[PDB]
Amino acid sequence: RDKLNNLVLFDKATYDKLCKEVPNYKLITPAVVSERLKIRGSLARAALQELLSKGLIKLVSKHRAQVIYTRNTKG
Amino acid sequence: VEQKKKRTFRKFTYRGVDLDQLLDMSYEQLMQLYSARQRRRLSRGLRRKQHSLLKRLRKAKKEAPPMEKPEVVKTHLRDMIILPEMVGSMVGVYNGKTFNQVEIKPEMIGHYLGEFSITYKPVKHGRPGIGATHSSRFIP
Amino acid sequence: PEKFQHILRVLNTNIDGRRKIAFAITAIKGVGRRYAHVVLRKADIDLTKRAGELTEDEVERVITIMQNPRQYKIPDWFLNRQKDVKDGKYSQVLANGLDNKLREDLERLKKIRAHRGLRHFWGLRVRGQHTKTTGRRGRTVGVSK
RNA sequence: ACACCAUGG
RNA sequence: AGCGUGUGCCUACCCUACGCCGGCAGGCGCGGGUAACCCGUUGAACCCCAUUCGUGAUGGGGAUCGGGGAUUGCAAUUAUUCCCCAUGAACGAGGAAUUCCCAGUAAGUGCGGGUCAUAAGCUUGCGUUGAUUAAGUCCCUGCCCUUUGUACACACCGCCCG
RNA sequence: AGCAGAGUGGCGCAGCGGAAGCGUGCUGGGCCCAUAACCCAGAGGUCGAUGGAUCGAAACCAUCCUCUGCUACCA
Ligand SMILES: [Mg+2]
Ligand SMILES: [Mg+2]
Ligand SMILES: [Mg+2]
Ligand SMILES: [Mg+2]
Ligand SMILES: [Mg+2]
Ligand SMILES: [Mg+2]
Ligand SMILES: [Mg+2]
Ligand SMILES: [Mg+2]
Ligand SMILES: [Mg+2]
Ligand SMILES: [Mg+2]
Ligand SMILES: [Mg+2]
Ligand SMILES: [Mg+2]
Ligand SMILES: [Mg+2]
Ligand SMILES: [Mg+2]
Repeated sequence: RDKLNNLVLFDKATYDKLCKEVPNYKLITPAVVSERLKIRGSLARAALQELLSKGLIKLVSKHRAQVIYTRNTKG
Repeated sequence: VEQKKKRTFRKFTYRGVDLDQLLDMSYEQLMQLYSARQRRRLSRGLRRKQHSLLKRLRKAKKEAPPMEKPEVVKTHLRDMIILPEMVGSMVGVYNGKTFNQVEIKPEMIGHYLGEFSITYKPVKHGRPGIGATHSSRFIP
Repeated sequence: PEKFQHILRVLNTNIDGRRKIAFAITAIKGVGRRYAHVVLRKADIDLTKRAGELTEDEVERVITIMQNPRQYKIPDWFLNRQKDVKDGKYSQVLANGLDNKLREDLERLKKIRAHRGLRHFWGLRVRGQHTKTTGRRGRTVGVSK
């Protein structure tokens, strides 16, 4: 056991990294954003939904268990 | 009462009333203060010939000379609802072989008689015997 | 988003600011989680903001509800202490009122040496459990002499 | 193409 | 869904619909059933779909303990059972060893019978979602048949030498 | 009194600065129809005491104490 540090709401650096991580990924799930950033996970969900409301990402499958996104359906 | 507050001029009661007003209450007005079990035991509570305990407990708090105590009514009735009238008395409760005396305090209210006279000696252990461990068994 | 102070020291205990407010205030004794949801509901507070997102005036609105529940219309069957044995009141003992009320209750029991008082004294099991093969704290004994 | 295997109210 | 049980011959109790009251356990009222006729089209759990939590002994886990409210009974204290608020322990896949199992089987999951005034962490049955691995061998623990050796026959847990 | 060696788990001991274990014993369990042998868990520590160096020691340095072997054997 260790201390997996995580934030519940963003700091400006992390908010920049979110609005710039979109193209970098071809797999956008709450888990991967919660691990590559220091995000609680209930925060990664809200942030991903916020981005999706901006058309910045494309939802490829949502389930009660697991959610996924994609890059831009481009390129 | 034997302390600064418990049913005193300074504030402590039973359920919000004084022992003096409790002796001025009837079983019906009184059972609304008792907890659920004693309420059921009085609601259902014809108390058929448990009344000998109540009588003999009086008629013995009366013959008591002033500034003294009554001697010992002694009984097998271990499940008797302690009522505000039984207070101050001197009772011997059957253990299973002895009668153990119990002076009644006001704080004993609503508890049971048998709850003050335990049926066994508390254990303290000897040394383990020849069968105590799975290793211990062997004699030539 | 919302980068102001989070941790708050509600009466005598450190309520962490991160957890959801419902599961945040449960760090108070005497206040489980089923009671907390009722307190927050009667306080009109949103139930999707952490402890860090409440200003200094809502928290008093919540405290005064936790302390005086009977009057904010939280029924008399939620309160953990009922017809209190010494004076007939109904209330939630909160933080050290819980410790003292347990202490006073055990003293009350031992004083007239009820069968439960002696069990609390001797340090045994107070309800009706068998004790032959349970609890079992002490050290092993050997048959050797 | 062979390690160690004693004893019995 | 499937197997079932249901007014009791002394004995003295049965399964419950539907209305109303109460947060809950429960209470009152008024019908059906001696049963493919009524409970009952037995609206079972896991599963299925959607929301909150986020690797933290945490909302995992639910021991121990305080206070209160009902039902059974002649009687509930050493708390019968049941409900509510509160308290929130060990436990982060378990050493040497060792148990059961081959297809609707192992396991997960709930439901009836028995005991039963009240009442399963038991047992006896029932369905429900439903795998991985084998089609073998005599190695281990044992079993059956033949040949062979014995100083054993209370029979190798035997007998016996200094 | 002197020299040399040692002082660590009940007992024998290992431990060339990044710091507590080994053999045996004790308590308990495993294996077997039993018992010994054999297998595993647990408890048990002022690392002789006192100061100092070192970023840090049981270990290095200084003083003292306690055991063992050998000579000295000393009004
Ligand atoms: Mg043998
Ligand atoms: Mg011998
Ligand atoms: Mg011999
Ligand atoms: Mg019983
Ligand atoms: Mg069953
Ligand atoms: Mg029954
Ligand atoms: Mg049953
Ligand atoms: Mg049985
Ligand atoms: Mg054969
Ligand atoms: Mg022959
Ligand atoms: Mg022969
Ligand atoms: Mg012979
Ligand atoms: Mg013989
Ligand atoms: Mg032999």
